[PDB]
Amino acid sequence: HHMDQIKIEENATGFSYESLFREYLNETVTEVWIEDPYIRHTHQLYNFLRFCEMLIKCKVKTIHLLTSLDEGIEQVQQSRGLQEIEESLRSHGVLLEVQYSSSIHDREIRFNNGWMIKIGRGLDYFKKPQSRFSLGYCDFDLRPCHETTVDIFHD
Amino acid sequence: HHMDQIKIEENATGFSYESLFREYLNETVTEVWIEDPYIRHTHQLYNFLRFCEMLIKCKVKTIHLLTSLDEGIEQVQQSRGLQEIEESLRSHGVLLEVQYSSSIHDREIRFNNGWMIKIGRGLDYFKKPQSRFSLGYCDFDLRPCHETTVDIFHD
Ligand SMILES: [Cl-]
Ligand SMILES: [Cl-]
Ligand SMILES: [Cl-]
Ligand SMILES: [Cl-]
Ligand SMILES: [Cl-]
Repeated sequence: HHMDQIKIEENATGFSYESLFREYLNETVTEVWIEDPYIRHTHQLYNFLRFCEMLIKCKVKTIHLLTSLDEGIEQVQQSRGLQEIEESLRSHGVLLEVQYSSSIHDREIRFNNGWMIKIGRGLDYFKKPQSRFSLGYCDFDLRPCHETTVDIFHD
Repeated sequence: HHMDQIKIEENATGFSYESLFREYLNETVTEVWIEDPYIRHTHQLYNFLRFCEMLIKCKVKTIHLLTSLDEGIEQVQQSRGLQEIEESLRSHGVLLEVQYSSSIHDREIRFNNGWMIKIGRGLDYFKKPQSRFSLGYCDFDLRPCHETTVDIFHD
């Protein structure tokens, strides 16, 4: 069932993952699935980390990530980054399962309460900060966004 | 008036600035003063930025920072970073006033509503993250702390 459509306008703020996922996430959620072909660059690896921080801060014990393995220069940090996130989650009693596919195109987030969130840009919807010390560098509610569509579904 | 003493134990979590300053910061606060000799290094400048993000997200219009200039070459990066924070604040309609003193030793945060918060380590009370991609790297509520005392005062 298609439940809602949220339009994130160009340069819009108030879209941290905490703000965006709020309505669909509650204490009953114990398992999460994320399909995103673009978790390779530093900022994309940190976006996934912040998504995991939100889920554990909330009773998630299992996170599944389906992504594409980087073929080039990003491969080393992508591997080191994803293994570090998995080890940090393990230390929190959380299982992270990473699967790779070069044939993935869909961007989909699924919670075991039945909610599904499809973002056009996946988790990678923020613009680069104006500077190294600009407001919104750390608090993503103050970070301007790229124009994107968020589609909400329920099982 | 000395109001309360909060002991931050070694390796304690749940101490982001948002969590720590919650009880003393409300819609009525329009002006903030911070005295901290250690707003020099990249991590200390980011600490100050996250403190400003919290105040701006509340109707704070004026922020005063009294700090110490680093004695060495690090002063170039501290001065540049502080100017970047001031320009980002300016763009948000917020005035940041930075003053430097080689004779300041006290750590004191003052809100216009009468509340005063003195942290032993100032804003710089977090431990280094376990790894580059560990939970708590971005969300400070998951970041382990150094042992410190927080003293609360009211005018
Ligand atoms: Cl976020
Ligand atoms: Cl970023
Ligand atoms: Cl913080
Ligand atoms: Cl009060
Ligand atoms: Cl840090």
